[PDB]
Amino acid sequence: MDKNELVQKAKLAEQAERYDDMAACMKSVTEQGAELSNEERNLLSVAYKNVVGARRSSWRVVSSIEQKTEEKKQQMAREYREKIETELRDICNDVLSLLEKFLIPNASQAESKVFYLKMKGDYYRYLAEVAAGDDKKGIVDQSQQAYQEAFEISKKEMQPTHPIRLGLALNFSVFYYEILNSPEKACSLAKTAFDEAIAELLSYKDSTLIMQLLRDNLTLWTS
Amino acid sequence: MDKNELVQKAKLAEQAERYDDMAACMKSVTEQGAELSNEERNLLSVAYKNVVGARRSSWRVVSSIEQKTEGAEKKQQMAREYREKIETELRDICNDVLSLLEKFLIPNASQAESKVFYLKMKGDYYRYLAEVAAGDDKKGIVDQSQQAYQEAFEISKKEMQPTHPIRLGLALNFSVFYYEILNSPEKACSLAKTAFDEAIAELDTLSEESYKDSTLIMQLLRDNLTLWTS
Amino acid sequence: QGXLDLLDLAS
Amino acid sequence: QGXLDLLDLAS
Repeated sequence: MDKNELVQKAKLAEQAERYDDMAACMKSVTEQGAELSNEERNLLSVAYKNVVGARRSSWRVVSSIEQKTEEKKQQMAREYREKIETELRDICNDVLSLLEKFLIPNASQAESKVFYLKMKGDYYRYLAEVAAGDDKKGIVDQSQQAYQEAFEISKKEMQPTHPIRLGLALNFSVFYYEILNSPEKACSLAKTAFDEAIAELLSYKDSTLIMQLLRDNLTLWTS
Repeated sequence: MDKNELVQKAKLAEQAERYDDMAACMKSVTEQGAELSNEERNLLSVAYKNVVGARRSSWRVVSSIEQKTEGAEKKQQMAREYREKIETELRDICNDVLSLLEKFLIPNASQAESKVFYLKMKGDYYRYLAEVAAGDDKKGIVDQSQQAYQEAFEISKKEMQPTHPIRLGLALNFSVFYYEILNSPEKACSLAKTAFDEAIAELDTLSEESYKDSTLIMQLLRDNLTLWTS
Repeated sequence: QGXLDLLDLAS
Repeated sequence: QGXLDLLDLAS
């Protein structure tokens, strides 16, 4: 099976909503070792965000249940949570490894470097959500440093209305809010990202949607 | 694990939207060989409906794509192959469910309402196989769906009130089987209409327990009638 | 469970 | 693909 057919199979999986197949297709595209196109980079990202998104959402349900029980029901919920966590960990480590071996080193443009550093940020951030252990501090710091370098390249190299730059601001601010527990820094990062895009006002739809999500977070975190 | 634990596990998997785990737990409960409680029968049914519903929905996307593509042989070869991989999972699921019903659910069923529920389900799962099988096998599959539905239909008409949500749900699915699988649109209409009218005529036979369910399925029957009639 | 789901309702 | 899916937006 060649790159072209793996890519077409991935787009079939996507439309069938079969996100596990889609991810294995894009992973083996990435393991061929050549720099991904935009469309190629997008498909991989969409695939894994659905795969890891489902475990995240199940993790939250089963950990809430485990927190709100006062039996042997508790031990069951705890052991189901742990099983979900280990699937979640294996998926994150798969993605981080593609990132460290082939996506980040091959990225020849700034836009691409920022996309993939953001993504490394996100996937350490998901590990951080379920790694309250003594390994949490080192995970959180891996997340922060990928985002931080993304942030500095995007600020030098991209306009305030670029969707990749706007998206990075959105998720970095979420990271400050939920992982570092620094609401002030979360809010001021999101606020300036929003005001700088507004000032620069583009060739649109995806930018203005992330602007809305920035401001919704600002509205939530301020009450 | 122990029956009560398996069940508790199934309800957690349900809340986590992990339906294959939910199906594997209810499958083991059923293999213990004791008659399922109403709650257990509902869990097993919700679990497999979601597991098989995902494949059916994917099958329809990929079949549709494999048709719309004037070849483009390669691309069509590849959609055809993917369609086949999906059918194989869909088939294996229906066969697991059908084997549970044959071996444990239908023989143990000690009340009419139960027996009607499981024969309806047997009709449903052979119907799902029929959607995806042809043309040599297709006739024998459609026949098995029909006879499970017909046997369920005669029991419920003899033993259950016309407003019972089970009797009504069976009339909904069997009328759809006539419409979609046997391409008989007059038999579908008159099965759906007769079950609607008989429920209207015996309203007093509703109870606080389920009247909400009865009336919702009646509205679905009448929706199909208006779709099929135009 | 609902209507739609207990009874695996078609359409 | 749309902004929420391409960029894997959190909430």
